[PDB]
Amino acid sequence: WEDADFPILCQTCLGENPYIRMTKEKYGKECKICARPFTVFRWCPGVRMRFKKTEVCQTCSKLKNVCQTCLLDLEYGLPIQVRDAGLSFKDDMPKSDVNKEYYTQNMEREISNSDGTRPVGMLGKATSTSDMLLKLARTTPYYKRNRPHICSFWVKGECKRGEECPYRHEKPTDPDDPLADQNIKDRYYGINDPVADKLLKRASTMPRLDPPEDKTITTLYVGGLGDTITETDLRNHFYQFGEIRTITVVQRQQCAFIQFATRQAAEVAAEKSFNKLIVNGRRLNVKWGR
Amino acid sequence: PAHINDFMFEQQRRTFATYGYALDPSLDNHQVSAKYIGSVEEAEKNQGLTVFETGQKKTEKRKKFKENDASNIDGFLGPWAKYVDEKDVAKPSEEEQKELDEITAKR
Amino acid sequence: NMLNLLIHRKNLNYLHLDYNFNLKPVKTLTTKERKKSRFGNAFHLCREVLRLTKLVVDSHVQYRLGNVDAFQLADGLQYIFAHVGQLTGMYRYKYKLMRQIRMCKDLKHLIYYRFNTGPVGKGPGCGFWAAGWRVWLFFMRGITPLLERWLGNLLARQFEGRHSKGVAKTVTKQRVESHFDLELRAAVMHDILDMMPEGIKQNKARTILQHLSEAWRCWKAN
Amino acid sequence: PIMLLSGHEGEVYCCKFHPNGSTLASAGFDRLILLWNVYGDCDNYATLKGHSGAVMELHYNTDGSMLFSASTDKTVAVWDSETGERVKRLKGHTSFVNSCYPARRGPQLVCTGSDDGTVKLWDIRKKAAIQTFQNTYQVLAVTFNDTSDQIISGGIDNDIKVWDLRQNKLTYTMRGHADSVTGLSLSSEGSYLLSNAMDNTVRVWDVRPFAPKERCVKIFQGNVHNFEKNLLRCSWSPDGSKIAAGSADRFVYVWDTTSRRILYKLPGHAGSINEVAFHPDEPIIISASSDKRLYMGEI
Amino acid sequence: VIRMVEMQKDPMEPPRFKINKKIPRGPPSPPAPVMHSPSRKMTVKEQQE
Amino acid sequence: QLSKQYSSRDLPSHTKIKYRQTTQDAPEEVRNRD
RNA sequence: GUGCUCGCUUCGGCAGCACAUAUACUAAAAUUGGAACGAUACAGAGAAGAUUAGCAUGGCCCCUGCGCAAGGAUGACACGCAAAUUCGUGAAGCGUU
RNA sequence: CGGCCUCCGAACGGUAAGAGCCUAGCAUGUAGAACUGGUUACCU
Ligand SMILES: O=P(O)(O)O[C@H]1[C@@H](OP(=O)(O)O)[C@@H](OP(=O)(O)O)[C@@H](OP(=O)(O)O)[C@@H](OP(=O)(O)O)[C@H]1OP(=O)(O)O
Ligand SMILES: [Mg+2]
Ligand SMILES: [Mg+2]
Ligand SMILES: [Mg+2]
Ligand SMILES: [Mg+2]
Ligand SMILES: [Mg+2]
Repeated sequence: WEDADFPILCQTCLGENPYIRMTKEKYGKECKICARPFTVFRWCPGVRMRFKKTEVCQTCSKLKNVCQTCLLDLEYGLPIQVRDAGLSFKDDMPKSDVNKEYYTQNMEREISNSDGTRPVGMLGKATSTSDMLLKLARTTPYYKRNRPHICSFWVKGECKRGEECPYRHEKPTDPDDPLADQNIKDRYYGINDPVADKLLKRASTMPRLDPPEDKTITTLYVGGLGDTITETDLRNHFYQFGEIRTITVVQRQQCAFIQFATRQAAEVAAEKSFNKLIVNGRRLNVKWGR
Repeated sequence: PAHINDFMFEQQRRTFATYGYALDPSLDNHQVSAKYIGSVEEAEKNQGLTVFETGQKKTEKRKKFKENDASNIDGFLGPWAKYVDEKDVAKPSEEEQKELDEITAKR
Repeated sequence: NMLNLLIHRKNLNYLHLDYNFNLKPVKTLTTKERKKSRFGNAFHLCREVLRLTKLVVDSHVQYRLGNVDAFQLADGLQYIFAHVGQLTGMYRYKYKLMRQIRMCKDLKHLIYYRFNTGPVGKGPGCGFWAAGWRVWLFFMRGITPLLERWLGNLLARQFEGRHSKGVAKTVTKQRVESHFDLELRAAVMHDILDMMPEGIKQNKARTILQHLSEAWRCWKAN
Repeated sequence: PIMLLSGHEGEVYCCKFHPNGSTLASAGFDRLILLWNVYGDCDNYATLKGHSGAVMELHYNTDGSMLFSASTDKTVAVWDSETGERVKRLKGHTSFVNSCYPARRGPQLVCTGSDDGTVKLWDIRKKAAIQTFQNTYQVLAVTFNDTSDQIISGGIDNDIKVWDLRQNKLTYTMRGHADSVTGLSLSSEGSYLLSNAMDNTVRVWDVRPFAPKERCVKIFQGNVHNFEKNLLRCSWSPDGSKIAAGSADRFVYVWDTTSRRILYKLPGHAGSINEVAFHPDEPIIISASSDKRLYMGEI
Repeated sequence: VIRMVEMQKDPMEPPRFKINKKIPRGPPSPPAPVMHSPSRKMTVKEQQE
Repeated sequence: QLSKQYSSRDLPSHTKIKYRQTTQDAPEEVRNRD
């Protein structure tokens, strides 16, 4: 059995009011992954929002570093597969019954020897947040998660409970959509979760700077410079990132053309700066010159 | 492990619930001032009125019935008096109905 | 309802408990079911106590329906309490009951042989049911903590499951010899074959134990 | 040592010393008054009883012979520290009497601030009222002036008021605090008076025969208020050297009269600190907080 | 700031979960170093003995 | 993972510890003795 | 909604005051998955020539029992190289420095 | 003036043990559900 002090949850899922009232139940339910009994905490998210419940053990949380009910990552907040890929992690948690119960037992025994402060294992050795992860991250609280379900009655017409229909009396979503059927077990293990694939395709279609053909094209064109930048400022953007060989600050077009001394240095600089080199608030467009 | 007073927490919570703004609870080591968090402009325009504090509201209350003479055999609505501006049936209609049939078939 | 929910939760569909709390099979059961469907003294003590109370409350229902009489109710209750032995069959499961049973006989010989001191006859109409009632109430005072323990154990075992991991069963009377030999040859294996070795390679302790058993048979054969 | 005291069931609102520096009195929501011995193990001997409402302010006499204690249930009470027993139940207050003050070194006389809209003057012997200055509204703290001839009070309208006991008019009104004043305490100078107010600022004033007509002297930053609006109280040191304040921030604030610097924001508490008590002899500090216990800090 | 309240336990409620699960025992602790004195030799004759 | 099973032999019994009294042999006397 | 304003103030309303202060695993569902020792059929019982009593040990095997008692075929299961760190003589023949 | 009047009934150990097989039950009643479209110019 687990025993906790509070949930460990996403701010989205925790609610809007600063003042929340929440109930605990000791040994209340069984972790859908750890398979063992847990303490279950239940809170009312907001006005006219479903009561939510912590749905995974505190150890099953600390292991993969997620929110015990929202299930999304704690820092960035993407599906577990996406975060794993962006951290280039390879999580080896067993699948079959006996092996998984055994692994859970020993992982719990070893997490007993912790400080309760940070995830155990590679989730400390993989906290180097890649710009892909930061780029996919949610920005404001998608609080549409906490509205109630779809009223089978009010979908057939029957929700004769007036306005109190226990579920959102709107149109039912077409079951063909990939974003419909995502079993909890897979969403925790990260094996074929449709939201992960859609978000990954979105991250693949997202703009990133393109590389040139020729090795000798070592002039990099930064578009959208503005006349509040200095040649020394463009340097400080591309100075310690390697070596720069020359800098042409074109004031007749508000752009720049940086000749470097190391191809990998300039490549890392410009790709890492792609539309996001925000110096004095200017959206520069890093590309390889002609 | 805080220990706070009881009438006050429920006062602030109900405030934030029914009015949408509340005296923010951050007890910061940098001395912040009393700032109404949430619907700040609502707190400004409503003068900070709490759901518990009596205040002037000309808001139209929904129309209800009142049959409180308990001698009529099928008369007494008493405390169970329905709201008069209420519907008499709850259902989805022709377009959403066929669409939901199509979805239940698609599933 | 509780006893039927128990029966049907264990998945014993071939049995049913009828309305006077008799348990009856509705098939002829093979061995596997004659075994799977044996019940304990908790189940049966609860069955028989409920049967006594149903007898009592149903005598009262007969009174209230108009079927009998005040006098027939009183004497029928006296009957019930005097003859718990021949109506329930409780003694089968907690045989200490005969304390109570013999007591309710002794009382009845008193009361009867003072009830019918004159023209009053040896017939049925004697219901002065205070004494036997008292007796079975004290019995129940005693039995409720016992049965609450036994039923708590049964329900736990039915909902959690029986613990076959660290049972650690005592050494009783059928395991005295087998245990003596367990511990004797554990001792011998500790003793030299690991603490006076230097037959380094493989100290052959599995063969010194063979010598030990044969020395014993040779002792016995002189 | 830290010496945390416990044994109170609800918030403790008021804690103060024997003017001997011998015994400790604390009180709050639990409707009774606990006493302790300051030295040794800081142990508890006596418990006074009777007050039906919350004990909102306890106040000693200047010898330590009888105890004054303002209760929520419309009443003040004077008791015998000799016995702990009631001598007088000052009734007649038409609402919540929050603040009480016994006249020091004058005739035995009491000023009580209440939530009725009046300040009340009472004599202990007559079982009757002396004077009452109904300004308009609730008065939240009240203290005499060392002549026992002016009476100072602080409430919701932010203008600290002082009445002359003989002309019975608003003698001295002072202004400059942005929100409600919650605490007054006149130093043992008989001159300098300390004012806490939940607008996050503390002020110092001086009642004299002649003052600059605008006697807002020293100003310190740091105190807090929040959704609690608990009553916040201040004190001078025995020497007029350090000002101690509490706040709803769990930090005991110790400042100095001289340089107005932050000598301390001490943590250690769990709930809002409502009252800090200075030892009349020692560098001993006692914190009464809403975490249902007390602290005994040594500085 | 949140208000913890513990939910009532129903008196008449049997246990909820199956306790008896068996698994092999975990790995022990990191083996400690064997601090012996150096081994001596057994002649052929002793092993004969 | 605490069971609600129970045993006839785990009922409370002998719930007070006898201590060795003043004359029997208390650790004070044996501390003294020669 | 209740009462009182020495409220308008008629006995229509309005107002003010007081009093009263936050239920709920929201579902009649809709889902989703596994067992019945039941058939079905196969299957088919330790030791040693034969016939048979048992008590144990081991553990990702259970079942009946309140059970730390007892029972379940001695409850079942438990055997084809159950080979592990590691060699050297004696002679001969052939080719080599 | 004598009195002396035990007990009492049920279970287990005989009706093999097993793999498949397939369908009720019986359990679940959840968690989650989505977001756009930037480009070249001077001297031989
Ligand atoms: O059946 P039992 O438990 O033994 O009780 C009966 C009975 O009592 P109920 O009236 O409650 O049935 C008889 O009572 P009567 O025939 O007197 O009305 C009778 O007792 P008597 O001896 O006095 O007749 C008889 O006894 P027996 O078979 O010896 O006649 C016997 O009571 P016992 O316990 O006396 O046998
Ligand atoms: Mg044989
Ligand atoms: Mg056995
Ligand atoms: Mg046999
Ligand atoms: Mg066996
Ligand atoms: Mg047998």
